[PDB]
Amino acid sequence: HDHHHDGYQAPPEDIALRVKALESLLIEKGLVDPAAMDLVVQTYEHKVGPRNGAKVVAKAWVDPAYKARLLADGTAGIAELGFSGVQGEDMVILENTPAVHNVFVCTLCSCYPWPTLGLPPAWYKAAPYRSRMVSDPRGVLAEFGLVIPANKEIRVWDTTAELRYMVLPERPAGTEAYSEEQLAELVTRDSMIGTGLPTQP
Amino acid sequence: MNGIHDTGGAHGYGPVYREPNEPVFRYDWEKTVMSLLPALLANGNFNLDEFRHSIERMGPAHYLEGTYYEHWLHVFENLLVEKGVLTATEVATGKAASGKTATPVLTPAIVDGLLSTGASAAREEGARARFAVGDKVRVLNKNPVGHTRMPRYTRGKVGTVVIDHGVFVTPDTAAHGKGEHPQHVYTVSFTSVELWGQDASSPKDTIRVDLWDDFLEPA
Ligand SMILES: [Co+3]
Repeated sequence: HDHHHDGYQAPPEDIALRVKALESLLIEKGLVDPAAMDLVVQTYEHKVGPRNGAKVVAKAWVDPAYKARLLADGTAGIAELGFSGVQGEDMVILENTPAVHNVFVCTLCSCYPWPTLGLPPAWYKAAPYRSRMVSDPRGVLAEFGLVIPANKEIRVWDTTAELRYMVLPERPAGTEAYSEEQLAELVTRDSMIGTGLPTQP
Repeated sequence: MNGIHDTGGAHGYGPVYREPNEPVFRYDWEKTVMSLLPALLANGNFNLDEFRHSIERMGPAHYLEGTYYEHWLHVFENLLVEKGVLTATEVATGKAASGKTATPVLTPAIVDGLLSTGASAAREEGARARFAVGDKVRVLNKNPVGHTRMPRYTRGKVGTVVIDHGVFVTPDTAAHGKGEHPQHVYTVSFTSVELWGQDASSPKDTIRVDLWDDFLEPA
């Protein structure tokens, strides 16, 4: 049982060569600037990632007025913390409640809120998750060790347009008067996709 | 396009394997491939809709066997040729035909500002909204050979408009040089039963999909 189509299958043995050849071609024609590309890689390797979303969640947990602004205008709300831009131009924040569990997917490709979560993990972009999330959310969630109560509605949001979604997870019990900082440590990338819950203290 | 990429509701893809503590980039080559996208979009070598549609048009098996960034790699090698930015020879040989004839639009000085800004698909004006939140709508049965964002599993299905997001570019036309044709995008809610039938469903679960105005009709 090798990985075949789940996002983690081995690439072709010569892929690095092909990539290097294309890169040189594009530099030689003057289509791309290597120094600029390095800044792009650095941005997504070191500066943009789930910690951003975690601050947004934590702030909404401790600040009701911010939470309301965030839920009314996601893009402006996350911008208050300095997050904005590519693949996050039109954000919609999805609030989990005791009645509703939200989760999102891009069945058609890989659409995901880069400014708050960074680049998507391989599984999010692959056929297993994408195909099954819209038909059997509970079955998929169970594979993540998440069992939603039978009585709790699961809302799956398919990212088919230019809106990007982020889940605002429910605040774990027993975290009274935690600092935003300590709250943010509880917020996993999974809890913001909807495929997990925040850490319980 | 009713291709392999439209995976919603498909069976047989198996368990959702997830790598523990997965790095942003699993191989160095992925860094190169990922960073090429913003660089080439900035040049205006193609738009994001033609990009998606290029990935959609790769062979089904190639699509399934290729890791994610091989999809992008395929687009750069093929879409740039179709757009006449490169020739088939340049891409095969790896060597430019006439030296540095272009100038990179994405330079270090604007990288940060460009990534922080992005390019919204929202537009000031476009077709009026035919639907209001709470309206029952049925997704039209359409099977275009070209780029489309109405997933196959929603076609002919009845749901409820639950959000009107405002006016946006229409990818179906923008991918094919037929203009933006801005119109409203709604989030439509479908019940599990409505999409999958009595047996294959759970009574609580709903699925929300973002659809353009003209994908819809009153139910
Ligand atoms: Co996508």
